[PDB]
Amino acid sequence: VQLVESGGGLVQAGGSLRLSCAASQRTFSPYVGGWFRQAPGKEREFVAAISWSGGTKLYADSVKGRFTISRDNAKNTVYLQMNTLKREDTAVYYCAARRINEVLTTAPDYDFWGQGTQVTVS
Amino acid sequence: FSGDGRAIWSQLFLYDTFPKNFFWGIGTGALQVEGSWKKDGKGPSIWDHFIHTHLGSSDSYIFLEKDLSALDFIGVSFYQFSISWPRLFPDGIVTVANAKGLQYYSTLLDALVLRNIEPIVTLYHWDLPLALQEKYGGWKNDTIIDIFNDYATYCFQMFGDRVKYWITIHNPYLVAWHGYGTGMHAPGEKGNLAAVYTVGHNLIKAHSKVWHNYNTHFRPHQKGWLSITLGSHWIEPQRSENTMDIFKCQQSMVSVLGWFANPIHGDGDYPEGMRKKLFSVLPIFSEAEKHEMRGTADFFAFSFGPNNFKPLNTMAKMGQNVSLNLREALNWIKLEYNNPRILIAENGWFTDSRVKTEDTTAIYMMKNFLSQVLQAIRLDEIRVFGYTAWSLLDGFEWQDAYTIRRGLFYVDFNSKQKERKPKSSAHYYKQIIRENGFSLKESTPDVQGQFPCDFSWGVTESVLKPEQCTDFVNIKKQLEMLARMKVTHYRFALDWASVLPTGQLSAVNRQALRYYRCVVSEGLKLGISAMVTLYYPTHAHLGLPEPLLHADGWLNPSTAEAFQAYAGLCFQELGDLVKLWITINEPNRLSDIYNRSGNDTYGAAHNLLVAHALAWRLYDRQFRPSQRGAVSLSLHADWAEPANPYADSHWRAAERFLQFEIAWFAEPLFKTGDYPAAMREYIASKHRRGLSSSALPRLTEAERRLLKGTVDFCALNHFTTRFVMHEQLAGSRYDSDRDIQFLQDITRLSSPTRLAVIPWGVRKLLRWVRRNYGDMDIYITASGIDDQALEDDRLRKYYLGKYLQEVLKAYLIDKVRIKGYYAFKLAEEKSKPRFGFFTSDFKAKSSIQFYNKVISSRGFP
Ligand SMILES: *[C@@H]1O[C@H](CO)[C@@H](O[C@@H]2O[C@H](CO)[C@@H](O)[C@H](O)[C@H]2NC(C)=O)[C@H](O)[C@H]1NC(C)=O
Ligand SMILES: *[C@@H]1O[C@H](CO)[C@@H](O)[C@H](O)[C@H]1NC(C)=O
Ligand SMILES: OC[C@H]1O[C@@H](O)[C@H](O)[C@@H](O)[C@@H]1O
Ligand SMILES: OC[C@H]1O[C@@H](O)[C@H](O)[C@@H](O)[C@@H]1O
Repeated sequence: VQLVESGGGLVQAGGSLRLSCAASQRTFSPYVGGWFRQAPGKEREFVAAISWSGGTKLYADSVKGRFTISRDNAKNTVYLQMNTLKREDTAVYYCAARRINEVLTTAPDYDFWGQGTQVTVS
Repeated sequence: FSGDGRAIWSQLFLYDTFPKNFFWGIGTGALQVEGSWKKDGKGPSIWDHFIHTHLGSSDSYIFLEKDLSALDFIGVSFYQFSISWPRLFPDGIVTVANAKGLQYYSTLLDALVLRNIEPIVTLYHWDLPLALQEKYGGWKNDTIIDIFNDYATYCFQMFGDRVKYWITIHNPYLVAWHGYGTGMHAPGEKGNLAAVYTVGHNLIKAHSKVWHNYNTHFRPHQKGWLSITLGSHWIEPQRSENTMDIFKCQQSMVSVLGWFANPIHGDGDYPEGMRKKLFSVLPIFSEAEKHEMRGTADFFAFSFGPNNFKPLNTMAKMGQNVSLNLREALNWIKLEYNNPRILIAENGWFTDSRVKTEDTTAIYMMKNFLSQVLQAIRLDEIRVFGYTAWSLLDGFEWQDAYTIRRGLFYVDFNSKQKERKPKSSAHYYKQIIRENGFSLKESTPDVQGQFPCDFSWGVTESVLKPEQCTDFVNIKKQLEMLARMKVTHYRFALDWASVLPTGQLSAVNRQALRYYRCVVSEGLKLGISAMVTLYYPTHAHLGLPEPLLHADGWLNPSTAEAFQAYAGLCFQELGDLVKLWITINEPNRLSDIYNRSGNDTYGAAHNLLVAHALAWRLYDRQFRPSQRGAVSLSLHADWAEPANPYADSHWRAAERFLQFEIAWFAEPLFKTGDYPAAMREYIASKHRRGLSSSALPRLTEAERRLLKGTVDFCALNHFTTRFVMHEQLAGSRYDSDRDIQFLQDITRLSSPTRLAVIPWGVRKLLRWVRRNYGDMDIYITASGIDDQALEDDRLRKYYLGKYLQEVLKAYLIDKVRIKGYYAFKLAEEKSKPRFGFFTSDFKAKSSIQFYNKVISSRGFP
């Protein structure tokens, strides 16, 4: 599976962005959609993940209440709505996918990764 | 289609074996058997909370190897079990899986595959994670639909490599109805009408979502099948064929099974009647949803057991009568849902918890269910392809807890080891699987060969009432019937009271003797010899001359002296022509006349024994030298087998039945001159322990000398084989002293009056007779079967062919000195059971030509 982000970019503090990850699979199967983020020289940080049919959603505590993860299986897309952005949210955001339908929070649990997209809060 | 099932409320069944590749299995549910409700990170379920607030397990979670051994003993092709959702996902949502729970189910699946046992896995057998009930309201909240699909997806991914049969929900009707209607099941709401039907709706949508998930993402590479287990009762009209009552039976079935099956197996909507009556609270399927609900099951999985019958508030009966007729329920499914493939996903009954391993009643429940399934397959062409016995082992039975047992394996819940001990039903079901149906063990192939050239081929009649010899019109019609048969011998009985109205020889009715002499002499003109029965008592006709009857009958020893005088008169008047004599027909089944006490039965029988011996010794001294015939008596001699062949007390009861039936008279007359030891010891012991007041009177050395050795041959009336069980009965009658109850075996062919057709029984009898009494000549003086048919009597034809094969096997193979076979009986009377070769209007039945063919061939060469 290949994962492709979009929706990143430059936003003013307190503003909002919607990231999306479109998956392409040569053998379309279920997967957990995840979002991670990384500042330069820092370790990769869990943001949000969503189970296949959307019954389970997890969020990092720094992000609870501001970010909302969702999904549209018909379009093979996972979405991250980011509201009330803070300067501390500035980072490269990576979408990720995990085959087993178990919503985990650490990077080694995710088998597939996108190229990353820059989010900048000035 | 909807409504078609209403039609169900409006030969010879020779099948023992299920179709080739029929799928035999057994089932458990996780809550019932696992134990370890909080071990290894398992989260609580609504049942854990419900048990702890409203109300030592099987411990399958820690004793997995003991359950696998039980499965090996049974020999099933599949094992049905459920995954405990909170054992895998303690909070229901698919956050981190409990690793020890995953390992348990994974180890189980590996062990089944290595043993060639197919898993059938149920995702939900009522154990909803408590966290989902408290946070959302459980199945009341339609967020459950995606939460349940997430759980199923994980299960398809972790286990579906190894699992080809999936059940989403076990019996959703009870989840909604007892969970929220009656309050008998977790979570214990009662009277909540809106929740009952909202819960039902989310169960159906959850099932459908999971089916489409499996169908699109997993079936292509895992190639399995998924269904849902729907349970129901059966029901019959409160008045025998009342159309309004039938209409209400349909409504009762629609309200339990139709509620979930119409959306899933039918047109994809709720049944019409329900939509109207409940338009209030029944949620609505959109037109798109209807097309997505129907066809979401790869086969019809059907549950038919005690959870749909007990307690009484489980179903709306509409005033009608509940019924355990599984065959009719299967036909209703076939009609309503258009002949689907059917798995019986649960079937069984229950016993009280005090029944440990000897569960006779479970065997007979299973016999009945399995016979109904076989009928549905063979006669109704219902596509049943497999059968789940329920359950593997005793466990926690919901609101009934541990007061009932449903396992094929007994578990002592007060022992640490919880060893699984096979019950009778486990042994029985094990043999069902080995033979793919009902046991043929006692059946052998047809043999080829012939009876001796001088074998006596006979037909039997009972008492002939007296009326040139052609004067008597009764005789003409007897001759016309015998002339249509190829018998060499004719057995009939005289009427003692007709011959000797006062009992005294000075008042002989010589017209009666002339009639009987005409029967014999006219028979001889046809080439047919007579076997004449002197005394043929029946419950309706005791047959004593009135002055003997009023002098206390067979309780008066003088009655035996009068019988000796009667016998001598018959020897004198008929014995130049008659060379075969039966003194008394079935004196050992005339314990229904002196039924007052055991002492009465034993006393009368003693006088009958003396009667026979006096007549025999008179014949032997005075008539044999000039007449050179032979004299015996006919013993009622049905065979007996244990009802439960896995209970040692039933093997003992079978041998005790033969003691009280046959040896009672055969031991004194044939062998020792005294009653059988087993019978006297058994009665004494029951008397010694204060339970019977009966005594079997001691026989003087003189009376033993009178009785011993007084038969020229062994004559046996054999009709059937009884199935017997031991039971300490109350009272001091004959039937109480012998401690025996009878069961009917539905899996065997039987007659309108319930006589079982058990052909190998006659071979077992003939061995038992020679084993205990030596190599005497044996005559079967009566053998037959009632048959409702009037011309094409196929049951009699079947009976004749199979019993005669076993007689010839006794002769050719076992070397029994069998010298004759008399078929019972020549003609039937108008309002009696139809045993006759001829109807009451003297019309010939089709079995005559079959019997003539056997006689002509002297068997089956
Ligand atoms: C249907 O159900 C009722 C039971 O409620 C049956 O009626 C009973 O019949 C038995 C004899 O078989 C009587 O001893 C009871 O007194 C009857 N009860 C009542 C309330 O009448 C009825 O026979 C059943 N079977 C049918 C209709 O075929
Ligand atoms: C279902 O669950 C959520 C709880 O977060 C709630 O918002 C919703 O109203 C619930 N619906 C019910 C209980 O019918
Ligand atoms: O009918 C003739 C018979 O009459 C009986 O009353 C006598 O006892 C017999 O001895 C005799 O043979
Ligand atoms: O019953 C057969 C024969 O028995 C004899 O003892 C009688 O006295 C004969 O007259 C008779 O023919």
